[PDB]
Amino acid sequence: ANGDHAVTVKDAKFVVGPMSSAWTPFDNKIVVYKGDVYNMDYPPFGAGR
Amino acid sequence: EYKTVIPSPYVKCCGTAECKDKSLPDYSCKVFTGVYPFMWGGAYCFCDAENTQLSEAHVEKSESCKTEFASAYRAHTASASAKLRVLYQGNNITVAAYANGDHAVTVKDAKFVVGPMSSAWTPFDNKIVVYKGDVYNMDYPPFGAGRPGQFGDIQSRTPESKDVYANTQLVLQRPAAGTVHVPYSQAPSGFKYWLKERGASLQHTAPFGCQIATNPVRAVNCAVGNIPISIDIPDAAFTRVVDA
Amino acid sequence: PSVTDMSCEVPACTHSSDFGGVAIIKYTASKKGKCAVHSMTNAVTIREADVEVEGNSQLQISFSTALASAEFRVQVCSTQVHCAAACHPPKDHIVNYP
Amino acid sequence: YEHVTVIPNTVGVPYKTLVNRPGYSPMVLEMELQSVTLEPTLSLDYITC
Amino acid sequence: NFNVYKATRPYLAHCPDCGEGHSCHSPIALERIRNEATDGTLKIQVSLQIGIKTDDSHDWTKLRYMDSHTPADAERAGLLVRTSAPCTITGTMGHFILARCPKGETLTVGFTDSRKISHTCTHPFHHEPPVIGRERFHSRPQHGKELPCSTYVQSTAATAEEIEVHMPPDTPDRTLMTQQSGNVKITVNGQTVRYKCNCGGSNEGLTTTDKVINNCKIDQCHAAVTNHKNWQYNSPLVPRNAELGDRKGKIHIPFPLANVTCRVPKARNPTVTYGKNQVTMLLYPDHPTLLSYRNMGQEPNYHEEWVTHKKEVTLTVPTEGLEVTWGNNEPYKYWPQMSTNGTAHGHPHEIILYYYELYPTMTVVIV
Amino acid sequence: RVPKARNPTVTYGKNQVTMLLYPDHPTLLSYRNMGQEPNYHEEWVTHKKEVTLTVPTEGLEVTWGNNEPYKYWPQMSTNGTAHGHPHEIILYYYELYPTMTVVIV
Ligand SMILES: *[C@@H]1O[C@H](CO)[C@@H](O)[C@H](O)[C@H]1NC(C)=O
Ligand SMILES: *[C@@H]1O[C@H](CO)[C@@H](O)[C@H](O)[C@H]1NC(C)=O
Repeated sequence: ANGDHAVTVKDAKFVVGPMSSAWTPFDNKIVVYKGDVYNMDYPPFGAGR
Repeated sequence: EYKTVIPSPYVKCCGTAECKDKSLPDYSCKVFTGVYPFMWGGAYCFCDAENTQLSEAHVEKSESCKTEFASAYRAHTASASAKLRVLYQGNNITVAAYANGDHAVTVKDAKFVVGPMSSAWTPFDNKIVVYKGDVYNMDYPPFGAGRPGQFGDIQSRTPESKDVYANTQLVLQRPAAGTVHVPYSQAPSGFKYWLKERGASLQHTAPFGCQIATNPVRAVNCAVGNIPISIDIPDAAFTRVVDA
Repeated sequence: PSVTDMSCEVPACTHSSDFGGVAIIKYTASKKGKCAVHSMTNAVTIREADVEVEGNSQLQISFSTALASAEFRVQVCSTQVHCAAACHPPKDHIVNYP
Repeated sequence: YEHVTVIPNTVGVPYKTLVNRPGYSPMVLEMELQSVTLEPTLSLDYITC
Repeated sequence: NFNVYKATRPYLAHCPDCGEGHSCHSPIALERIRNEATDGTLKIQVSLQIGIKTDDSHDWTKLRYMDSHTPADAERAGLLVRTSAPCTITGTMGHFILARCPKGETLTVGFTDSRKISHTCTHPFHHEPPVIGRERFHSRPQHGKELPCSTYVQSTAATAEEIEVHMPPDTPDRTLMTQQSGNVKITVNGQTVRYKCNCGGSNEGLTTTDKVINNCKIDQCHAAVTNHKNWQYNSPLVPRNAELGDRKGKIHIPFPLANVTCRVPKARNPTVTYGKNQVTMLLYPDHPTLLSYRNMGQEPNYHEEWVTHKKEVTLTVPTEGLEVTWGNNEPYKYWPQMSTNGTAHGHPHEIILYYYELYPTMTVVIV
Repeated sequence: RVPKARNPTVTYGKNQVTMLLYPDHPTLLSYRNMGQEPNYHEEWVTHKKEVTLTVPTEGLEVTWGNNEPYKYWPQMSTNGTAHGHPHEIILYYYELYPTMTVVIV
C-alpha cells in the first residue's frame, strides 16, 4: 500500500497506495521483549545508568 | 537477463489442433493453417493444404540470474559513523563512533561522544538501483507494472522467488514456405540496452566529493555540515599549575 | 436487459448499523439477465450489489442509512428510480460491531 | 477503463464503487480490507539481559 | 565420471545460411548463443556432440555427428569458428562450445567430416563485447589493475541446469520409393518405415523389410523412418512428436558461470601546468578512453568526455577544489591556492589587485 | 498455558455502558479510545465490581483478563422523539449531535 506494487488476478490489475497519511503509532526509540514493545527512551551505547 | 523457451513446433498433419492454455510467464500461442513443411524427403507430412502448425513459446529466468543481476532498492536517511584519531599525551588513540549523537565510546578513562550531524543531507534518493560496483539515483518502474524493452522487462523479488513477471511482447509470426522454423518477434530487454548507457555513475557524479563503496553501500567523505563532539575526562590527566 | 415500469416502496425501515431498511421495487425487464444496482447518494447503501431479473416482477432489497426521511435515487440497469422513507430509531443503545 | 477511487481505512466493511463506462452496462464492485500492516525500520542498537 | 549422453543423438538441422547464397540442412547448425559473460566469452549450442564416440566413450578428442541417418564420427582438429578473425576453441563438451572471440557482425562454425568434405553454417549475430571498467584495448595487457567481472568456468558436473530429451518423431527420406514399371519398392535397410499411400492395399501401416507395393507413384506414397531407440534433445528447429507436447527425457547443460577478477589496463599519466585559478592538462591516449571531472560546491557540475588523441584542456577551478578522473587511476584532487599575488603593500595604494585573489569581481562592489 | 478470564455481564445506557465484572484472582482491566488520542486507562481489580464507561462518538475498546478484546461501538440510542404537531425534534438533536446543532437553534 505504497503505490509501487501492480498485481493482477485473472487479467485484472490493481495498484494500491500510497497512503494519504504517513503518521505512525511509533516513536523512534523502541524496546522490544519477546512478546512486547514499548515507546521509551533508552540510554545510548556506553551511557548506562 | 531472460531465456526464451521455444519447444519444438507442433506439426498437426492433415487437420487442425489448437493449444490448451496455461498461466506460464508470458505464455503465447498461435496455430497457423495452410502451412507447408520441408525436410530431406520433401515435405515432412503427406497432406498439403490440411497441414496446420501449432506454435507456443514463453520466457523464464536465466542461469545468469543465479549470479548476475541488477537490484532495485528503496532507501532513505542514514545512520552515519566516523573514525577519529586523537593525539593524547603523545599517544595516537583512534576511536570509531556512530555519528548520530547516540553512541559514546570509552578509552583510557576518556568518554567520547559525537553529536548528531548538524545537517542531514545525503546524495541519495528513495529509488536506488545497484549493480555490484556502483549505485544510481534512478526511478525504476513499479513492480508488476514493468514496461517492455527496459528496466521492467522481467521482475521478481528474490533470485529464490520462483515467480517471474514479464512484459516483452513475444508474439509469433507466420513461418515461411517449407522452412520449418518458428519466427518469433523481437524481445528487447533491460540488459540489451541498459548496460550500454549506464552513463552517470554516482561514484563519478556525487556532489561534495563523496565516494561510494558497495557491499554494503556506503558513502564516505561528504564534506558538509559540522560535527558536535563532546568529551568527558577526569582530573588524573591534568596537572596543577604547581607542576606547570 | 433494460427495464421499464419502475416504482419503489418501503415496507418498514429503521436507520441503524444492521440491515435496517427493506425496499421493494416494481419493474419490467426486457428479458432474462444479471444486472447491477447502485445507490446514487452516499447515505443509503445496498448490501446485495447485483441480482438476476426476468421481466415484470418486483424485488426486495435491504439497505442501511442514517437519516429518518431517506430520500433516494437509485440506479438500476441504468434507470433512476426515486423513493422516500420515514425511518425510525433503533431500540438498542450500544452494539459491538462497527 | 482504468478507474481510480479512494476508500476509508475501516477494516472489514464493504465499500461500493461503480464503473459507469459508457457503451457498456455499469458494474458495481465491492472492496473489503482484511489487514493493513506497517513494518518500520529494522535498525538494531543493542541487547540487554 | 560424466557418462550420461548415452541416450543422445547429434541430429541435423536446417541451416538458413551455409554460405554459397542459399540454405541447407547442415549437420552442424547452431541454435542457441550465449554472451552474458561480461568479458565476452561465447557459449554456443551446436547440433553435434564431441569428445564421445558411438560407444559413448570418454575419448575427448573425437566427435559424433549424424549423417544419412547414421551417427558417424570425426576429429575435432578441423573445427573452426569465425566472426572475422580465426577464433580459438576453449571449452569442448557435447552440444556446447566455449570460445573467446573478437568483433563481428556475424558468426559461423565449420569443419570437415570423415569423408574429407568440409561443411559450415553461418548466423548473423551482433557480437560486440561490452566494455569493462572504463577502457578498451587491442588486447590484454600483462599489467594493470584488477576489476571485478564474470566469466565462464570449465566444469562438466554442473547441477541445476536442465533441458528435456525425448524421442524424435520421424525421418521422411524419399530416396526409397522406386518404380518397377510403376510400382513402389520400399527399401528399409534394416529399419521400421511408416508409409502413407493414396491407393489400394497397404495404403497405411508398418513394415520391417523391403517390399513391393505395385501400380502407384512415388509422390502417391510416403516413406518415413520411425526410429524408436535413441533420443534427441528438444530442439526448437526439429518437428515435434505430433500427438502432444513434451515427451519425457532429461539431461543437464553444463559449463556454468562464476564471478572473477579481470586485468584492466592502466592509464599513461598526463602532463599538467597551472594558472590563475585554472589548470592546463595535456593528455595522451593509448586508445579511445574517457575522462570526467566535477567540483565540490552545492552542485557537482559533472562532465564526461571521450578522448582519442593528444588533447589539451583548460579547466577553471572554484574555491572548493576540483576533481578530475582519467582512466582506471586514482581521481586527481586539486585545491586553489592564492594564485601568485595581485600585489604587495606598495608605497602607492597598489592594494586592490591582491583583492583580486580573494573574491575577484564580487565584493569590489563595496569599493 | 495461561488462564483465561470469565466473561463479565454487561448492559448499556444512552451513550454509555455499565459492565459488572467477576474476578477470582487479581486481574487487570484496561480500556482506551480509537480516536486521535487513546485516553488510555487501566485498573487492577480483585473483587466483584461494577464499572461505568463512556463510549465515545467513535468507539471504545475494553480488555478484561487475557480474553479477546471486547470492542464496543456507538449506536444512535433510542426514541423519545418523533414527528408531530409539536417539534419532538430536539431530542433527535440531542441524540445525534449533542452540544452543537443546538448552537444553530
Ligand atoms: C600520530 O599519527 C600521525 C599520523 O596520523 C603521525 O604524523 C604522528 O607522528 C603520530 N604521533 C605519534 C606520537 O605516534
Ligand atoms: C559473485 O560475486 C559477486 C560480488 O563480487 C556477488 O554479488 C555474487 O553473488 C557472487 N556469485 C556467486 C555465484 O558467488
